[PDB]
Amino acid sequence: TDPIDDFQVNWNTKHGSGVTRELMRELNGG
Amino acid sequence: VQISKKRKFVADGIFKAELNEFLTRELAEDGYSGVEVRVTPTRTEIIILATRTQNVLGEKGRRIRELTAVVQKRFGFPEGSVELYAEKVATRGLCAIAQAESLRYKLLGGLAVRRACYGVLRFIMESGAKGCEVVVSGKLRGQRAKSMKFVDGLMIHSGDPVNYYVDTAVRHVLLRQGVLGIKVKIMLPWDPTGKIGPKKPLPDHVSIVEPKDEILPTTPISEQK
Amino acid sequence: MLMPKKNRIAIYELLFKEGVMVAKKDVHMPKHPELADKNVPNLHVMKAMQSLKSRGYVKEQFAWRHFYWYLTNEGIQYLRDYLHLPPEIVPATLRRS
RNA sequence: AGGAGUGGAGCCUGCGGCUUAAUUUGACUCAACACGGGAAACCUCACCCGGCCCGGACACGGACAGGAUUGACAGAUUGAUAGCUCUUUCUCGAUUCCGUGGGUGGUGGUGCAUGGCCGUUCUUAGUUGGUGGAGCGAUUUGUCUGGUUAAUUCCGAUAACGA
RNA sequence: CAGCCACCCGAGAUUGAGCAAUAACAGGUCUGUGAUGCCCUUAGAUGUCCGGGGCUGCACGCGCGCUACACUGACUGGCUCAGCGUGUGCCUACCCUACGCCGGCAGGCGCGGGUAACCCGUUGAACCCCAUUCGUGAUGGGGAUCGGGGAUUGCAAUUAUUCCCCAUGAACGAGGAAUUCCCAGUAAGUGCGGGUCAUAAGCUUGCGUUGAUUAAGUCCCUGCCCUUUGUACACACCGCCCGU
Repeated sequence: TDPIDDFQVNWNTKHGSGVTRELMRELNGG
Repeated sequence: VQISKKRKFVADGIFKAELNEFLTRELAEDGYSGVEVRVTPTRTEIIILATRTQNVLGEKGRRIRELTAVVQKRFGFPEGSVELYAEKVATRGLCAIAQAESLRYKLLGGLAVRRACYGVLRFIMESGAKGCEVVVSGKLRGQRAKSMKFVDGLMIHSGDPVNYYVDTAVRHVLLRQGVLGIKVKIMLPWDPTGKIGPKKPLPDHVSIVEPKDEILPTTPISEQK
Repeated sequence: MLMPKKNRIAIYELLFKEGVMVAKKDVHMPKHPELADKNVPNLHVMKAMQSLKSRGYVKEQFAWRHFYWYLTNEGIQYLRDYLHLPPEIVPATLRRS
C-alpha cells in the first residue's frame, strides 16, 4: 500500500482523513 | 489441396495471428516480444524474440521441444516440419509488448503501481526512447475505478507517422480484486539502419546540413619552408 | 460423464501412449479433424478426456478453441497408484533429444 | 424573399402503446427504436397451448451381479415412426439418482465492481508542463490589443522565454 | 506583414476519406471473448431433435424504410457500353457458371471451364433511347387488388423462397400540425455487387449510370468557439429560491 498513491486517489472520500494520516506518517514523523 | 490467393493470404495471416496469441498466452512471463515467420523453400522457420532466452529454452531445451511439438501437432504441418528458434531482442527497453509484460509482472505480485510505472517509464527513456506514456486503468479500492497515466517525453497521436513511430501494447492484469488494464506506448527515435527506430523522419521535420566555423585571412598565400 | 469402463481403459492407454497432446472441444459432431478413426466412439473418448482434465486435480487453459496440456506428476502418481503400472516403462517421447 | 428531394401514389421491418400460446432480453432526445452487424419456423424464442435424456474436487444422509438410457406403426399421445401410453418385465449394461452451493458452469445477475473496445461531450480549435513575472492564496501570465486563417493558422504585439 | 479577391496559363488553383489532444460520461457492451471480481433462482440445463403458437394482425400508439408530374415517361432491338467486386475440404456435408428436352428464354436431367486480368465475362430473361405515341391532357402516358402457361426445386413459406403476358381502370398531373437530409458529378432517379446466405433483401456496406433547380450568405431559429460582463448557481438554470 503506497501512502502517496492512496492520498492521490481517495483523499476526497470517506477515507480521506485516515489516508491523510497515513501519508503524513510516510513523509515525516506525523 | 489448393485455395485461391486471397484465401491463401488470409489463411497465412490467421496462422500468424493465432501463433502470436498462442506464444503470447504461453510464455508472457518469459519476456516474449513477438514472432516472425520466415519462408524458406518447402520450410517454415520461426524466430521468437524474448528478453529472457535461458527460460524459453530451459534445461536441455525442454520447453522448446515441447512447444515445437505441440505447434507441429496443431498446425497441420507434416511430421517434424516446424523448427522455431529463440533470439534476444536488441531493443528491449523500447518494445511495447516487453514493457507491458514487465509492468504486468511487476504488478502481479502485488505492488504499488506508481513506483512500477515510473520505473518502467524511466527504463524506457534511458533506453533511448523519444517519449512514452503508460496508462493503468482499473480498481484502486472503493466503489469506483480510476485511470492514472504517466507520461514523459514527446509523443504523437494522429496521422500516419503514429503507425511507424509509436508501438502500442494493451495488457490485462488479473488481481484478486479484479482486472486492471495497462497500456504502454513508446515513441521510437529516428535512426537510419539498426532497426531500433523507423527509417523515415517525421514528415514535418526539415533538416539542414550545418556549416563549420570559417575564420580565414583575406587572401590565400602559399607557404613553403 | 455417462462413460463406460472399457472406454475408460481405452482413453487411459491413449493417455499412456501419447502424454503430450493437442485437441479441440468437439462433442456432437460425428467426424473429427485430427482425433478420429480411433476405432472408439468420438463422444465417449472426448468425455473421458473431459473427466481426465476436469476431475479436479490437473489444471487446464481454454483459449483459441484448442487445448494444450501440462500433465502433472500428481496425475501420473494417481495413475500408477490405481492401475499399478510402474514408470520403468518410460514413454518413447524421450527420443530426438 | 433560396430551394431540391420530403412521412402521405406503387417490394415491412424495429419496439412500446396494445384479449388468453401475440405484442416476446439489452438500448428512456440528440448519444434507443432493419441498432446488438439481431433477415423471429427450428440449432440462436425467455411473451410460448407442451417434455425428456438431468450435477456435484465436499460437506451428511438412503446401500450392490440391477437401484433405468435418446430407443414400437395398428385401442393412443395433445400436432409429431417421441416406450410418456396407469402398457413390454425387448434393450450400452454398476453406468447413476433425491435434498443446499461453491464446481468440469450458467447468452445466470451486477456495465453503479472492472478490463478492452466503441459512442458522445466536440468537428469544433482546443489543451499542458518547466523556468521566469503577479497574487497571502485559490489562481493568473505564457495561451494576447489588433489584422489574418478552415484552424491557438500565421503576422505581429508583448513579463514572458523556451517547449 | 500575414493574407484576401480576380484573371491568364493550366489536367487540376479552399480540391473524397482515413488517422486524430489529459479531464469528461456512473453513456453502451458481463448476450463477442477460462478478458474478469460473487451477494444468488431453478430441474420447466434458457443444452440437442426436417419437430412445434404467435409477431406475416388492421379503430395505426410511435420510429427507419418500399415511390417522379409529358412529345422529357417508356417498345423499334435498327451502331462497339459500366463497375466495385465475389466465386469450389484443417473445419466441410453447402462455390461462380458457358447447349439441348421446348410451351416463348433462369430452367427438374447429360454436358465442360474457372482456386481465377486465363472461366463466368469484352459481366447471358437491363441504357434510355426508339417507323407501337399523347394536338392538349384521363388517351395509347406511368398500374388498386387479384386468375392461367412451364414453376429455378426450399418438408413447411399460407403461420417471410420462386417469371412476363389478357390492357380488369385506382384523390390517375407539388401534399394536417410538425419536420429530416443535402452545395457538383451534392440531391434525386436507376440498376448492380458484397455482408447476412440455402443464387435467401423491403436492410446495410460499396459501385457505377442519367444527372442536377437553388446558394458562394447570415447569426433570425438550433447550437458551437477565441472575449468582456453579471450571478444569491457549483448535484452547476432540469440551478437556486419566495409566499397564508
